[PDB]
Amino acid sequence: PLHKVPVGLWKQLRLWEGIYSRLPRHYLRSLEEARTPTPVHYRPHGAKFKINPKNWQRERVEDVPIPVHYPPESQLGLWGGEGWVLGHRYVNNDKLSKRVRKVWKPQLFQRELYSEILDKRFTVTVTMRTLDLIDQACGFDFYILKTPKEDLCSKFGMDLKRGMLLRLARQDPQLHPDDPARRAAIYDRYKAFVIPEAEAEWVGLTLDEAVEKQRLLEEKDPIPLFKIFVEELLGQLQQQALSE
Amino acid sequence: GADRMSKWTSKRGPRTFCKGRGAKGTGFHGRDGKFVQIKEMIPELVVPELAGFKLKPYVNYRAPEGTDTPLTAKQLFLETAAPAIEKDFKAGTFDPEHLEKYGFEPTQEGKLFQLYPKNFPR
Amino acid sequence: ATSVSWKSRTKYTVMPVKMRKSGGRNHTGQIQVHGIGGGHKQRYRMIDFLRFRPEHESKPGPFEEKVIAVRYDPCRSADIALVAGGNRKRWIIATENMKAGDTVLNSDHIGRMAVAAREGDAHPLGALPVGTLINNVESEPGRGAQYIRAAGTCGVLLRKVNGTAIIQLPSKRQMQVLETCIATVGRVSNVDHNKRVIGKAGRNRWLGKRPNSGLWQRKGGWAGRKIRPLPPMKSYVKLP
Amino acid sequence: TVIVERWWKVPLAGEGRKPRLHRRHRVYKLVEDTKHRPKDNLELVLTQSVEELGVRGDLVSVKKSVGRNRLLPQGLAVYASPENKKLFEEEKLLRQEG
Amino acid sequence: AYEWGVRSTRKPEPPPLDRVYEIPGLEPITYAGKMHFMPGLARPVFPPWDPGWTHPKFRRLPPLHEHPLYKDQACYV
Amino acid sequence: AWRRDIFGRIIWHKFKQWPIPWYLNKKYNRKRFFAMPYVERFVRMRIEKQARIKARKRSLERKKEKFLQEKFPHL
RNA sequence: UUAAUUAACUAUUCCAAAAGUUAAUAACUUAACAUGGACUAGCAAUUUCGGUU
RNA sequence: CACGCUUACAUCAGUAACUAAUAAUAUACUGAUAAUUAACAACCAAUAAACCAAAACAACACUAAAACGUUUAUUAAUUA
RNA sequence: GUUUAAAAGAACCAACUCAUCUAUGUGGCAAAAUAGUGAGAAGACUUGUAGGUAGAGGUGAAAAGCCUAACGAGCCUGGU
RNA sequence: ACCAAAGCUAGCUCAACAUACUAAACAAAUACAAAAAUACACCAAAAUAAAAUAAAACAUUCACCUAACAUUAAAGUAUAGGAGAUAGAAAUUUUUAUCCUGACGC
Ligand SMILES: [Mg+2]
Ligand SMILES: [Mg+2]
Ligand SMILES: [Mg+2]
Ligand SMILES: [Mg+2]
Ligand SMILES: [Mg+2]
Ligand SMILES: [Mg+2]
Ligand SMILES: [Mg+2]
Ligand SMILES: [Mg+2]
Ligand SMILES: [Mg+2]
Ligand SMILES: [Mg+2]
Ligand SMILES: [Mg+2]
Ligand SMILES: [Mg+2]
Ligand SMILES: [Mg+2]
Ligand SMILES: [Mg+2]
Ligand SMILES: [Mg+2]
Ligand SMILES: [Mg+2]
Ligand SMILES: [Mg+2]
Ligand SMILES: [Mg+2]
Ligand SMILES: [Mg+2]
Ligand SMILES: [Mg+2]
Ligand SMILES: [Mg+2]
Ligand SMILES: [Mg+2]
Ligand SMILES: [Mg+2]
Ligand SMILES: [Mg+2]
Ligand SMILES: [Mg+2]
Ligand SMILES: [Mg+2]
Ligand SMILES: [Mg+2]
Ligand SMILES: [Mg+2]
Ligand SMILES: [Mg+2]
Ligand SMILES: [Mg+2]
Ligand SMILES: [Mg+2]
Ligand SMILES: [Mg+2]
Ligand SMILES: [Mg+2]
Ligand SMILES: [Mg+2]
Ligand SMILES: [Mg+2]
Ligand SMILES: [Mg+2]
Ligand SMILES: [Mg+2]
Repeated sequence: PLHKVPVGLWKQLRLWEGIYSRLPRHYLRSLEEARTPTPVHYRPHGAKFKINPKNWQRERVEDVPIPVHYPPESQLGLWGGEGWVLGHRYVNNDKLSKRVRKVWKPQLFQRELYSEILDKRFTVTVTMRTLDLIDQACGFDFYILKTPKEDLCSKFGMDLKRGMLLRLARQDPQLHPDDPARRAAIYDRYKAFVIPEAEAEWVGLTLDEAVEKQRLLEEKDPIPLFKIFVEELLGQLQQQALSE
Repeated sequence: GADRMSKWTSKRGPRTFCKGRGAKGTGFHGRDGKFVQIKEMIPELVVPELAGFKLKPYVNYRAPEGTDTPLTAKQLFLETAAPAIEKDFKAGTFDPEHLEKYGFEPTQEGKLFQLYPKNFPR
Repeated sequence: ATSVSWKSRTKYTVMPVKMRKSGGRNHTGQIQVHGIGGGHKQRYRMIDFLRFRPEHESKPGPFEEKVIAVRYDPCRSADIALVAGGNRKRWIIATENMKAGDTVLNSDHIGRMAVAAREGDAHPLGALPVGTLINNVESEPGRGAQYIRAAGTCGVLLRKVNGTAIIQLPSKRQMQVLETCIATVGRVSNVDHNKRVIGKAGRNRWLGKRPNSGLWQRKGGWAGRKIRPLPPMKSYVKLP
Repeated sequence: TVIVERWWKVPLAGEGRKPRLHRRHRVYKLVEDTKHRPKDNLELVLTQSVEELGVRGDLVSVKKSVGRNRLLPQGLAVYASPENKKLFEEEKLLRQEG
Repeated sequence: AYEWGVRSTRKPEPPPLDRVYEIPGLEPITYAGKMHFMPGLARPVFPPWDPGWTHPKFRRLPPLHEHPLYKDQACYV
Repeated sequence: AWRRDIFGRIIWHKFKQWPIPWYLNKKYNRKRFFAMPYVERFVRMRIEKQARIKARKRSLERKKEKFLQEKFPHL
C-alpha cells in the first residue's frame, strides 16, 4: 500500500479543498508565491560563474541561503528580517580542532518609533539593521510599505502594513479631523502604494486568521424550511394564475 | 496491582470520593449544612386520565398495516398551512411581511417549549 | 509542580499568623540551601520596621506611644515589643532596657539643637549627638530599616558633614546615608544571645538546623587566616 | 548583524531544486561583523534653524545617534530623499528672488 | 516603607494586549466566534458581563456606601 | 459543533447548558480544541493504518472472489 | 589530575555596539536588561593508558 | 473502623474431573437464585472588623514559643 | 507501669522501632524467614494520608548508600 | 494399546489501478480522580540533532539517518577529504495514453 498523492502536496490539496478554497484568489496567490528573502546574514556573490583559482576553469556557483531561526519574541518587534543563527564553528579558527555549537543572536534595542500615517509612537524592539533600513527607505511607513512579507518576517510589521493600507484605501478622516489639509498632505505622499479595499485587508493575515475571517464572513443562520415552502407555493400559484 | 479494565465507579474509591451513578440533581446545599430540595427541578410526571380511554396495548391481528411513509416537512406544510395560504392568496390578502398567523414563528424565545434550545426533555 | 509562598497577607495583623517553613527548597523543589528543615512548628509575628509611621495623614507631627509588653520572638534573635499608638498596635524591636509600661517617642524634626538620646527614642540621624549608639538604621528616607536588627548588635554614629550621616556597622564598615534616615537609639535587647551554650545536638534540630554532610573535603586555597584591608565606605547618597 | 560563511562547499543544483544540505554544512565562520565596521554618516536637510548644525534649508552630515534621537523625532530635519529635496529646491528658488 | 504584598502570591496582571490592538482603525481577528481558544489568533477583550436578571447567591457583594444605613461619621461599636 | 481535539481527530462536540458565558467557566476554559505540532505524525500514522486495513480487506475480497470462481465453474 | 583537545554556563576584567555629557577634530560615565569579540578560575565536555617480557 | 480486592459474602443443588498442594466436604470450585436499606461517613458560605497572652487534669509555669475559635454589619435561591 | 523537685536528647522495663550474637533454614515459611538472645523505648522518636525533589540528575548525620527485588549510576522505546 | 500423527481453511505478504486519505458506531455522559447535567475566566511555549560504525585506535571526518523531484546518460567526472577512510555534483541529454494484475509468495 502506497500513497497515491505524496505527502509533499497534502498542504496544497488541503488549500485547494475545504474552506481554504473559498478564500480570495489574490490572497491565495500571495500565499502561493515564494519569493526568496533578501540576504541579511550571508554575503551573496555577483556572477553565476566563477574561475576556480586552483583549477583555472569556469564553474557555476550557486548561492545557498543560510537557515535562520526566528524566536516568537521577534514577532513582537521589527528585527528587519533577521533572527538567531544556529550553527557550528571550529575553535581557534582551525579545521583540525574540535567542533562547537554556537548561537549568534542580534543585538536588540528598546526603541520608540513614531509613524506618520497612524500618528502613534510604538515602543518596538528594533535593531541597528532595522534602523539602517528605515533611514535608507527614508521613512518608517515607507520602509513598511516597500519591504514585503518575505523581508519583514514580522507579524507586527505585517499588521502595521495592513492597517496603513486600509487607512490609505478608506481615507479615514480620524487621522486629523482638525487639519484636513495636513491629512491630505500626508495621504498624497504615499499615493504610490494605494491598494483597493478588496485586497487591502488580506495582506497581513496568516492562514488561520484568514480562515477565521472567511468563516465569520460566511457564517449565516440556517434559513427555515417554512420560507422555502412558502416561496415554492407562491411560485406554483403564480404559474397556475398565468397559465389561465 | 490494581485493575484498569473495570469501570471506575463510586465503590472502588475512598470515603472522600462519592460519584453519582447518573441521577439528576434536584437542589443545592442550604445554610446549616442540610440539602434544600427545589420543587422546580424535580420532574413533575404529567399523566393523563386513562379511564375513558378506549385503547389497548395490543392491536387486532386481522387489522391491516400501512406503507412506511415517514412524515416530512413538506407534507406537514401541505397538510397544515398550504390551504390557508392558498385561500389568502386567492382572496388577495397574502402578506409576505407577516406569516405568524399560519403557524410560523420568527424566534423561539417567545414561547415556553422552544425547539432549537430544546427546553423540554421529552 | 511549583510551590506557592505562605506570605500572602497584605493587611497588617498584630496576632501571630501561621507560616509554612521550607528547608532549602525553592519554588522548583530542589535543595538550594543545605542544612535547613525538620524544625519545630513556629508562628510569624508581623514587624513594622518603618518606625516613624503616622496613623492618619492629617497630623504628621512627632508622636508618643506606650510599650505594652516585651515578648520573645522565634523568627529572629531579638525580643519583640508590642506598642500601641492612637487606635492601632504594632510589633517593634525592643531596645536593651525596654520594659513593660514605658514611653517611646517617634520624631522626624531636625533641629539645630541636639536632642536627648533615650533608648526608646526614634529620631533622624542629623538630630542625634555625634557619639551615640544606634540600631535599626535605614538606607533611604521612607524605605525601611533593612540594616542592623540582631540581638545585642548596634552601630555607632561617627560624624555628620554636608547634610550626610556616617555610621559604623557591627562589621566595622562605614555607611554614608542621608540625615533623614530614621533610626532607633541604643542597643537591641537580649545582649546575651552570643553567650548561650547549646547543651545538646537536639537544640539544633529544634531550631531547624540539619547537620552537615560527611563528605571529607580537602581544604583549598580559600582556607587560611586572610588579613584583608577594610573595605571602602559604602555611600547611598546619589551625588549629581 | 553578523555575517557568516560555510566552511564545506555545497554541491550545486541548477534545476530550481533546493540544495541538499548536510550535517557538516552547518559549520559557520564569522567572516565579518557589521557592528565593528566604521559607521557611516547620516545626511539630513534641516527644516528649522539649529544652533549646532546651521540655518534652515541646509544639508548636513551628522552621526546616526543624533540623527535618529534628536533631528527626526523632534521634526528638526527630514530625510534627504529627492521628494523632500524638490521642496527645499523650490523654496530656495522662491527665496532668492524676493 | 515595606509593602506586605508578595508579587508571586498576588493576582497576576492580565497579559499585555496583542499587537493587533495598537493598530488604529482595525478590527482584530480573535477566537470569540468559535467560543474556544486556538493558537495564532488575537486575545478577545470581553465587556463586563452583566447578569440582567439578579441572582441572589451568585452575584457580587454591593459596596458599603450603597447601603442606606451608610453614614459619614464613623461609629465605634 | 465539529471540533478538533488535541488528538488530531475530528469530533462532534455537543453543547451543555451553562448559566455563565463560555469565557468565564473554569471547567470549559481549560479544555483544548486544536492540534499541536506533534499530532500530525500520529494523524498520518492512523491514516496509513486505515489505508492498510482497507487495502488488505480489498485483497481478501478479491482472493475470495477468485476462490469462488475457481470452485464453481458455472460460467 | 602536573595527560591531550577545549565546549556551554556562572563569577572577573577589556574592547566594540547603544544611551549620553562638555567645550572651541578632542576628553569622560554606564541603574536593570542586553549582542559580538578577547582575558582569568570554577562548573566541566570528549579521548587514551605502546610492544618483547 | 481507615486504606486496598471487588461478590470471592448468603440460600439450593453437584463434586467422575476442574480449585483446596491429601481425603472427608466446600468460606476458597461448578450452575441457579437472592443481597448491602441511614441516623454512621463523603460534598455540605463568603465579604471586612474586634481579636498578642499555649497544649501537658492546668492553679500557673519552662523554652524548642506551640495544630485545634467565637462575635459583629451586608449579601447565603427557602420548598416533605 | 516504677524510681525520681523532672517530659533530664537521665535509668529498669511493656506496646512499638531497629537488628548485636548463635542455631535451623540455603529451589526454605521467606528472591532475606523462624527460634533463642540483644539495643532504644517523653524523643536527633516511630507511624497513618497526601504533595514535592528524576538520572549530563534527584537525594544522601559519605556507605561512592538509595532512587519499585541487578544502581560505580534506574526502567522502556528508538538509533539497532 | 495408550500417548499419539495427518489433513484445508481461517487469513496474510508483495506490488499496479484508485476514489483522491484520521472506517462504522456516536440516544445520554465523557481532560473533577473519563464516561459524574448544572456558576464570575484565565489561556498558552519554542532554543541545530547525538551516538552506538568506520578510519582495524581516536579528537578533524564517517552514504541514508523520518527535510521530495522522478528515469535514461554525463559519472562515480570535476571537486570536497588527519588529501586517510570516504563523500560527491552540476552544465547538458532521454522518458507516449489508457485496459490487457495477479503471484515459478506461505
Ligand atoms: Mg496490572
Ligand atoms: Mg468508593
Ligand atoms: Mg472502601
Ligand atoms: Mg431532604
Ligand atoms: Mg526566636
Ligand atoms: Mg530561623
Ligand atoms: Mg560543621
Ligand atoms: Mg567532617
Ligand atoms: Mg541533471
Ligand atoms: Mg594539562
Ligand atoms: Mg572528565
Ligand atoms: Mg564527539
Ligand atoms: Mg572520562
Ligand atoms: Mg598497557
Ligand atoms: Mg604486553
Ligand atoms: Mg616477567
Ligand atoms: Mg488479588
Ligand atoms: Mg481434589
Ligand atoms: Mg460459590
Ligand atoms: Mg532514656
Ligand atoms: Mg557483631
Ligand atoms: Mg527476632
Ligand atoms: Mg534454647
Ligand atoms: Mg534496654
Ligand atoms: Mg543504655
Ligand atoms: Mg513514660
Ligand atoms: Mg561520560
Ligand atoms: Mg550525582
Ligand atoms: Mg568513606
Ligand atoms: Mg570505598
Ligand atoms: Mg532495579
Ligand atoms: Mg561515541
Ligand atoms: Mg576507529
Ligand atoms: Mg574490525
Ligand atoms: Mg551520523
Ligand atoms: Mg587543505
Ligand atoms: Mg594511516
